[PDB]
Amino acid sequence: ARDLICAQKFKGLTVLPPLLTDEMIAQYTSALLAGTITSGWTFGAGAA
Amino acid sequence: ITPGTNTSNQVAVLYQGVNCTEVPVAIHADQLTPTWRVYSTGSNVFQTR
Ligand SMILES: *[C@@H]1O[C@H](CO)[C@@H](O)[C@H](O)[C@H]1NC(C)=O
Ligand SMILES: *[C@@H]1O[C@H](CO)[C@@H](O)[C@H](O)[C@H]1NC(C)=O
Repeated sequence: ARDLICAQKFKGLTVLPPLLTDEMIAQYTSALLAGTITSGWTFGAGAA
Repeated sequence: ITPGTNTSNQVAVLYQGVNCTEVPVAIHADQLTPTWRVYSTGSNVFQTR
């Protein structure tokens, strides 16, 4: 077995994890959604 | 992870995609570059994703 990604890990073929985690991307999306819902488009041109 | 030669000569080393437990720095097996070795407990070893 040994999966497929582990097999590719050998022979010097690795994967670099993303700098921004999925949780941080979700937090960005939630902040954008909250800004759009509460402040409309005002927060995109200054303070909310 | 050097913060710049001008600022300081202290550096940090990031080993990519390896668990710290089975491959630490203090092992006498000399995992390549025998003279190039970080101190065993210079700073706490942090395991990141
Ligand atoms: C480091 O950079 C600062 C910023 O320009 C500079 O003033 C300083 O002289 C530099 N350090 C050395 C040792 O030259
Ligand atoms: C590293 O190995 C130790 C002992 O086998 C284990 O407890 C730990 O979960 C491992 N860490 C990772 C990130 O795989």
